[PDB]
Amino acid sequence: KKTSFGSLKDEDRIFTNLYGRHDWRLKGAQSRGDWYKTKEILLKGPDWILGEVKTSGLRGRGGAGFPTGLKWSFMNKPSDGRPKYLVVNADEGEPGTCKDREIIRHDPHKLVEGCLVGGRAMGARAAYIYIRGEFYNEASNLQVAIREAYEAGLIGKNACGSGYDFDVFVVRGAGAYICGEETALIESIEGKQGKPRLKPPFPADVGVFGCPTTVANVETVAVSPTICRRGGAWFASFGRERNSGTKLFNISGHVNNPCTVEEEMSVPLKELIEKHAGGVTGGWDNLLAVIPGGSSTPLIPKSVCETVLMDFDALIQAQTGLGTAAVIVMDRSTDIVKAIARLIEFYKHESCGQCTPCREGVDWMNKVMARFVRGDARPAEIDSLWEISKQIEGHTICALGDGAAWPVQGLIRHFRPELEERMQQFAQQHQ
Amino acid sequence: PFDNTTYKNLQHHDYSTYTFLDLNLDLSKFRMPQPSSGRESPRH
Amino acid sequence: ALFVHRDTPENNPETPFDFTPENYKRIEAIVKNYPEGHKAAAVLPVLDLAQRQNGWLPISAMNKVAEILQVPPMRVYEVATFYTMYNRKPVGKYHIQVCTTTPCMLRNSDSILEAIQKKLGIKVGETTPDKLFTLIEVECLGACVNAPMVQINDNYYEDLTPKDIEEIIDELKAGKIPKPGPRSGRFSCEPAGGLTSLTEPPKGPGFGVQAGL
Amino acid sequence: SNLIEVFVDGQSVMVEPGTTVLQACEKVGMQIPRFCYHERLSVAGNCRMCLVEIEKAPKVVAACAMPVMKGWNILTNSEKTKKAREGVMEFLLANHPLDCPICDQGGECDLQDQSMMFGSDRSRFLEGKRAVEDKNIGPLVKTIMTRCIQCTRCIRFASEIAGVDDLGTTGRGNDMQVGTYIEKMFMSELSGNIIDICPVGALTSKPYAFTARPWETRKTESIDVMDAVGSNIVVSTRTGEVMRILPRMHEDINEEWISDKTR
Ligand SMILES: Cc1cc2nc3c(=O)[nH]c(=O)nc-3n(C[C@H](O)[C@H](O)[C@H](O)COP(=O)(O)O)c2cc1C
Ligand code: SF4
Ligand code: SF4
Ligand code: SF4
Ligand code: FES
Ligand code: FES
Ligand SMILES: [K+]
Repeated sequence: KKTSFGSLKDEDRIFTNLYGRHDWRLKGAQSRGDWYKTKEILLKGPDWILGEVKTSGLRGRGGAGFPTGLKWSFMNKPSDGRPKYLVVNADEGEPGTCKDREIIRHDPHKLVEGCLVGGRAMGARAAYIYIRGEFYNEASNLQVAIREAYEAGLIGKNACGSGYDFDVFVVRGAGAYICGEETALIESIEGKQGKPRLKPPFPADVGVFGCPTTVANVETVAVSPTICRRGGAWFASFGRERNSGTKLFNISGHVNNPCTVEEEMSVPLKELIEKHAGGVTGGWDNLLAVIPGGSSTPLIPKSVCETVLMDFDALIQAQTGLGTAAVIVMDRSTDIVKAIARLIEFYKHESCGQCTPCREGVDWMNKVMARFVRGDARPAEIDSLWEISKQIEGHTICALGDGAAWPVQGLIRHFRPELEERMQQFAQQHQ
Repeated sequence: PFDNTTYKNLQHHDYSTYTFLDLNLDLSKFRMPQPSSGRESPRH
Repeated sequence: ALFVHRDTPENNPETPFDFTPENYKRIEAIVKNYPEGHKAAAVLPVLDLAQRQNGWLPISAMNKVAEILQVPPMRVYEVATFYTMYNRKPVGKYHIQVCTTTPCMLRNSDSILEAIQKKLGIKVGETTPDKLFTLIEVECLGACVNAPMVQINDNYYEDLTPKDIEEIIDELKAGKIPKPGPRSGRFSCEPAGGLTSLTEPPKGPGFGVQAGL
Repeated sequence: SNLIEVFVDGQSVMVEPGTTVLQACEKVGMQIPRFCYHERLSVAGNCRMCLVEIEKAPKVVAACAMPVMKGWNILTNSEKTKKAREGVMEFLLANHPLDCPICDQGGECDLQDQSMMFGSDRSRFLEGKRAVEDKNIGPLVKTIMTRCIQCTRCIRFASEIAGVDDLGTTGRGNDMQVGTYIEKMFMSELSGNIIDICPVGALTSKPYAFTARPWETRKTESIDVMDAVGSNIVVSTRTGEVMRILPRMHEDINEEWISDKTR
């Protein structure tokens, strides 16, 4: 067992064209190991592929972190007449998250091969890659790559000479963050408003077009071929137990070199920021708070960031979450209340409006936060806002409602003196 | 030789309005025949 | 900003719209991507194709999409008003979209927005009198490590300063088309001042491949 | 044989597979509060008024949509269930207009009654309220859309019962609006039934507007003669005058609908 994690070697990185300095097209992809022995992987069978993903300990990289091997095994059942589909979530809408964008445009063939291998394990006839409409150039890059795979016989009829037919369609979104939610993504593909479905049924039983479906994040799908080639045991050698593998991180905000970088799971938060992002603007002592996994995760203050690790279990114990592993850094010159208030404004603009607690509650929370920014409120409203957030959390159809409540809870948990100070200043200036 | 100092993703600077859908038209001849629900639509 | 339609002389059911013969060929490819019996799945791509041909979506374009795909017009109206990339009113030739969500705000997207307004002489949500530019704020565009950034039509312009965006607008006025991507010195999402990873040449086919395959 | 055993507050009940939690409760005489759910429409699950605790489960379930599992104990009166109802009611009323005195639904309003029975007794909403513009959908149904609670019952009735896909939702989030988008009249021979199924005073009878209050009406159960179907009706009268006609449920004839001529 390892005590410490990080310092991932280049030989062990999966996304080796992360920065687009090598040819992203098929020839460059093959020279880097993509599409190698895909036929042999396919001829191993869905159970062997699903075993490798289970052994790798891989968990969903879209934000929720479900164990990928178990989730994909819901599809490993006899057909009943309906087709079966893999839906790749390339909506990438969480603020702070831009990792999936670099996979699609610089390593498109990893994603295409992942669809074939991942789709084979589920017995899917095709993959629908849902990419946010704003990613037009990335969508075109992916479409060029898919045409190359088709022309080379790597997908389509008799993919990789394996006797398995598989198509890969790209469908673009039209501007909605809620379409990253797995059931709302399915609804969007079907030509409706992106409004999430209740569960049950679950997608593996009733999904896109009403057929058995699996929705998977781009990063989850793109690492599957490598896991099969190099083995699950290789992947599980990275990170803590139940926190396996490498991870793409986005470090943005008040850092010297905001960047995307691949790094081992369970790396300390401080080492990640200082080693790869060039440190906090103005020095580590200038740090105020970090949102560790995209806007939906509660912020943690500087004291927590001193020692916390970046994996699913460590961040849960710190009262937050890994999320998409989008690290947003705020230095001490930040107006923390405004920064969080802007995130609630984001959720207010993205709420699909379907269900009452988020249609009405998020808009309500948005109004209170705007007053809290100016201090035009009473301290008794802080506890009220906490209770409103708890009335949204766990009572909505989808997790966007949970995602709007958690950032508010993070602000109140760690920066209540700041909120009260703003109110006290306003009362004097307006006495 | 080997180089690591240049950006090799410049093709998209020449993409245009219909690039994505033109590629989708090209891909149409490689697809497998679609399945059918057995009716023209849910309203039939 | 409203979500009800009032017929005007320039936007009514009799406003001319029809897909060009080439666009009808592209529609067949779109519709063929989906199982038979589920043509409605083509509403989003086809509705966006109408905007690409026309620039925006008059009520007559929305009606034409409903007719082609044999879906009730209301279901096209619901999609047109739900997704924010659809323009139900005309937009300037260059739709400037500035991200102002917290990660871009933390890196001074306000300066970018203020620089644009000062140069173009317009406020957010407005179109220039020449009808060349329209300006709006948008939520996260998925390029947060490259903040602050804007999207003009289909392209991203990244790591902007007030000087960079003003140069981009000057090129657009001149009829040139600026190259997308970071304007700071780097090429994409790599850390500035030197790669901290992927410095070594990547391994070739078969590296680390487990035994048994 | 086929039936499975579930429990409603510890009381065993045998139900068929596929029975929802809400239907299991109604087997023992407990009516779960609802707004979006209507047993003759397709399930929606959007209002969230039906949330109920399942014993030993940390998350409340939407009773109207959740299929009941064998051995579940549905706690319809637990503290968790009551707080869920109070919270949802609080969100429903936050933007609702202070219209009861001028609103024809007053006195027979499911929002009023479930607020009394399941909601808190006061407000902590300190902001301004939403206001929505009204739609004109013909001479029979008056729309005061600021009262709408986005339950989508009208949309589902129009699509499924009347077979008319003219009603929908436009916009997003708090600004989501029920209507036709374009100026358009909802003239169908069953159009008036959306007045009945709208839980609030958002859709009201135009001919009936302002003329009576529910508590003062006398109800005479009777039969329709506008056609030969024989729809069962209720004639509301006050002080010797006929005031309106309402459907009277009859499963084997009109169910709970009537035609606009009958109405
Ligand atoms: C509001 C909202 C937005 C989401 N956006 C994304 C997204 O952009 N990309 C993504 O992979 N998952 C997103 N998710 C999570 C998905 O619903 C789902 O958990 C994920 O796609 C499953 O893939 P995975 O198991 O491989 O992680 C979002 C969820 C919510 C509630
Ligand atoms: S929580 Fe918000 S986004 Fe999710 S279904 Fe409910 S209203 Fe829509
Ligand atoms: S719908 Fe009910 S709660 Fe709303 S104003 Fe009318 S009577 Fe009052
Ligand atoms: S108008 Fe009435 S029935 Fe229709 S969505 Fe609003 S509250 Fe529900
Ligand atoms: S916050 Fe601006 S691109 Fe993400
Ligand atoms: S009655 Fe169940 S969510 Fe509305
Ligand atoms: K009513």
